[PDB]
Amino acid sequence: SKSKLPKPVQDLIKMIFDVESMKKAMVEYEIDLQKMPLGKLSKRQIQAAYSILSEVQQAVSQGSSDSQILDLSNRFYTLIPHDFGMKKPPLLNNADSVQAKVEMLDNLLDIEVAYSLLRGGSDDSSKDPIDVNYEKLKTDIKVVDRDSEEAEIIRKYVKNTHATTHNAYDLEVIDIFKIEREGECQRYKPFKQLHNRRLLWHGSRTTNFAGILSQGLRIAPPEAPVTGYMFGKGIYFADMVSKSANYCHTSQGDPIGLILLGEVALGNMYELKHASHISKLPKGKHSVKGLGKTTPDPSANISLDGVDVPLGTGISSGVNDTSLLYNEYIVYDIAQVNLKYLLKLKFNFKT
Ligand SMILES: C[C@]1(c2nc3cccc(C(N)=O)c3[nH]2)CCCN1
Repeated sequence: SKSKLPKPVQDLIKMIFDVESMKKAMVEYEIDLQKMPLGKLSKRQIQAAYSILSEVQQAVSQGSSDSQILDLSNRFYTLIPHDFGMKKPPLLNNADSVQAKVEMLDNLLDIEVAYSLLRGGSDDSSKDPIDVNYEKLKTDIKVVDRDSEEAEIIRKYVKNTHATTHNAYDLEVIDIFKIEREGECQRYKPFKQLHNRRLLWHGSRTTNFAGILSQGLRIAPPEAPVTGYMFGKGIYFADMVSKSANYCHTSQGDPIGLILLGEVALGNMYELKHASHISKLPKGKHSVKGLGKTTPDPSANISLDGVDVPLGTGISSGVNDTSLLYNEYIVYDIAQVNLKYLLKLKFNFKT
């Protein structure tokens, strides 16, 4: 049998479960596909390299010698085979060297989630593989009509929050999906009535969406170093579409990406101007608002199904000495997010 699902839904299911895209991401990460193939990828190996990556960071900012650093850098490449042939692996002597590797392991974990959904389960050639894979996501995906309503808010949000400093590409909304993860509304119940509930952006590689749609937006594991992130381990969001879009890691050789819209219950925000590698929020706070120089016009804030949408054009926030050009929002409890929409975007590069 053939799939009765709409074509935009089918193309989304093909895109996210692409085994060759998963392999392509792993080569970009310099991983030896002979010693660490796609099917031989494991959660406990990634957890183990995270612990050694925490040990590298523990020594980089503790002013350790380049010889004490080397031993720890080499130990990381032992647990995660990198394809460098018979050459010594690049040394991980700086802070950005480590964050890149902590980000690689976050993306490797969700590739394992995607592949394990696919490789697990049952084999039946009479069923359409697109219909099979869609069911694995345990999510209801519906196409949002362009002549609606909610599609005009979403399109306004995209058109109005593209920053001038992200002018190397333009965006085109290909398809707008309304998404409903099974059990999410119920997980959201303690936060459904909270104050400061906002419709915010979240960008990610297309290789993480089988795990995002199946498991929801998650926080990094305990093995991951908190210093490997600006505001520690939480779920990050932007009010500027282009800030999140930059996280799609789309290029000229891959201009199609996916971005999420989620209802985030922020409540009592712990405003910050500079990096803070927090483990937990201060008493009484529910989120971190990283204050940026530019912010969407607060007078232009709209309401979509009781949630505030910050779709105004960017203006000066009035924030003094801040490390951020634009805002970011971090929640440290997965239950504080309700994924509403999923967009397919075409990145039109000017570069
Ligand atoms: C740097 C980091 C991040 N900062 C963000 C700020 C706004 C939006 C996003 C997003 N993904 O849409 C961000 N992601 C920390 C967690 C992994 N990536």
